[PDB]
Amino acid sequence: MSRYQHTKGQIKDNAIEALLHDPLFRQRVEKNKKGKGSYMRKGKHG
Amino acid sequence: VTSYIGGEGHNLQEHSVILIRGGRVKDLPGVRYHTVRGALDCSGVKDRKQARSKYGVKRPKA
Amino acid sequence: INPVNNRIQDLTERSDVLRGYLDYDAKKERLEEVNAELEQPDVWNEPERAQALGKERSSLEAVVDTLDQMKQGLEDVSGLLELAVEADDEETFNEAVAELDALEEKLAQLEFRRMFSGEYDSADCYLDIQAGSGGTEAQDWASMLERMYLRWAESRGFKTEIIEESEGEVAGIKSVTIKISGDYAYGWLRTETGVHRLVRKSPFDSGGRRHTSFSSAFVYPEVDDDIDIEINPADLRIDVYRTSGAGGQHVNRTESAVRITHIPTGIVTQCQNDRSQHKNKDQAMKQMKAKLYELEMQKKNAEKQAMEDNKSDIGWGSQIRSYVLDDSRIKDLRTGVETRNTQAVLDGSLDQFIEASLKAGL
RNA sequence: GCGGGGUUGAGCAGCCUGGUAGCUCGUCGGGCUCAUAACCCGAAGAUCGUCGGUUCAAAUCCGGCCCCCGCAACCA
RNA sequence: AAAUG
RNA sequence: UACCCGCAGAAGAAGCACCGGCUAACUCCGUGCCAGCAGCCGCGGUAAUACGGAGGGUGCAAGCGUUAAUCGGAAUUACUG
Ligand SMILES: [Mg+2]
Ligand SMILES: [Mg+2]
Ligand SMILES: [Mg+2]
Ligand SMILES: [Mg+2]
Ligand SMILES: [Mg+2]
Ligand SMILES: [Mg+2]
Ligand SMILES: [Mg+2]
Ligand SMILES: [Mg+2]
Ligand SMILES: [Mg+2]
Ligand SMILES: [Mg+2]
Repeated sequence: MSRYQHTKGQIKDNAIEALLHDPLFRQRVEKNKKGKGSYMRKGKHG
Repeated sequence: VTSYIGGEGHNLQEHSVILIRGGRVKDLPGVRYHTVRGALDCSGVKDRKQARSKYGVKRPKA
Repeated sequence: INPVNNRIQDLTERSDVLRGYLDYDAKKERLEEVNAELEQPDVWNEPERAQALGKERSSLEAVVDTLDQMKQGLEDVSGLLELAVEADDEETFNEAVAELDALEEKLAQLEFRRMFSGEYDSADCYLDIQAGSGGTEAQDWASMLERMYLRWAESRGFKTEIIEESEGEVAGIKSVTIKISGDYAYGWLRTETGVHRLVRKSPFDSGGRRHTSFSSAFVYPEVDDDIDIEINPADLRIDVYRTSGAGGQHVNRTESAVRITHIPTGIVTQCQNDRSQHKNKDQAMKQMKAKLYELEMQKKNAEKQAMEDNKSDIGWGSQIRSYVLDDSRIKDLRTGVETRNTQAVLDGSLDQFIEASLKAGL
């Protein structure tokens, strides 16, 4: 178990909130397999 | 410097003498070096059966 | 007797659950060793140790004993259930029922103790919900969470109150603070503090991609705002002396300036604004008072900061639940309970998660 | 010590010789838009700091108390 | 006339 | 000592890396943007030949991989060019 090194510096008011506005809890959006962000130049096995 | 630690799980902590080898991790901003698993305080990976030499793991004798 | 039977069936399960959470065998072992130690006469020579040991033991004993009772009472009830059914003796049946009730109550008491051990666990709380980094989707998620919480509270019996709410410009809410009044409201909700992770196909995305948005809940108890007690004359040291420069014979002679000092803290306040010594003192006194308040606030801040830092050290572990609505599975990450009725959960069926969490002590 | 103030959530009016709660923003409900902003329509919202007094009647007049803002707090 | 995603 | 002769008995003697493309070698299970991998490009968000294990295979072999270092490929300082 290693410590996550957050980008908030010195947390003052609330830790969880701070974390939430951090890269660790950034939004993740998946790449489309079909649809908009869907075009693949080369396959996984291409 | 800052050094990556490959393999699943490690025993490292502060004041833990280790060997670094060079090799950058692409996704990490600023990491240019790997630790050597199985040199000095750094342990070999637990329960690895393939590429063991890369993770400092001895041949499981049977 | 069908309901009674059902209850009986439940109670054993409940007991088992309690045991699991407690780690009962370990506790028993501890009690044993401690008991042995107590029995040894050399322990009571060291007084501090002995009392501590005694304190440790008793609770353990209570925990074990109660558990034991639970095992037995149920069995007894079962035995008497047969009598109630086939032999058709009424009084006996009644007695059995009474026993069960008593036993149940006892069980509840132990479980209550386990759950609501903290100091502020009885008090009312402020649920604070804050949306994550996503944008609209995150806001929506936050809103949903808030709704769920509200549903839960109402179900429980608690009085909800939307203190503050920042709305999302498109949809959902950016942030919201909710006062949740009722007995053991904080103790019931404190576990929900943490980051909540939604996974679903975004309706606000034009691509319609799967999004993984986060949002924080943060439950804190309504602490009573303790009054700022005035300092004592004994704690202060008061110099009086001549002022800098000024103009005249009178000024040269008189000691209008006033330097008040705290003996505990080593803070000082001077004043020589006024001609009147008394006025200066009053001003100086006021200043001193202000300073003390500021010091108290600083102290409060510092302590809080430490706590915050500690919390941060958990990092990715602040993520307590995972609401996957694509594959339709809710999972609590710390306890490990799962449910496929996601919608139901959303609507406000958190008891299953919450109770477990409470039992765990996490 | 001498003045000025506290009025919908914000900033301002009225108090000017007691009895009429107005302006701009904001809030809420509709619309327009793929949606949001802007824009359009329609609503709501005030024990007038507090406590007493004078009155038929008080935001308004008088006093007390709490808070703010100026000023003045000197000749050695 | 017409800002943004 | 090299070297030669005799003795016994398969006897005392095989690992290391790799298998998405570049690049020779593919499947099942576990995990589910995590854990991890990675030279580049990238893989992993529940059917992963890319992670980890297994079976099968490929390449080297008393070595085999990794790191460092130099030239090469780089006609990418071009005298040849
Ligand atoms: Mg104003
Ligand atoms: Mg008038
Ligand atoms: Mg009136
Ligand atoms: Mg609009
Ligand atoms: Mg490869
Ligand atoms: Mg090939
Ligand atoms: Mg590999
Ligand atoms: Mg698979
Ligand atoms: Mg592999
Ligand atoms: Mg060259």
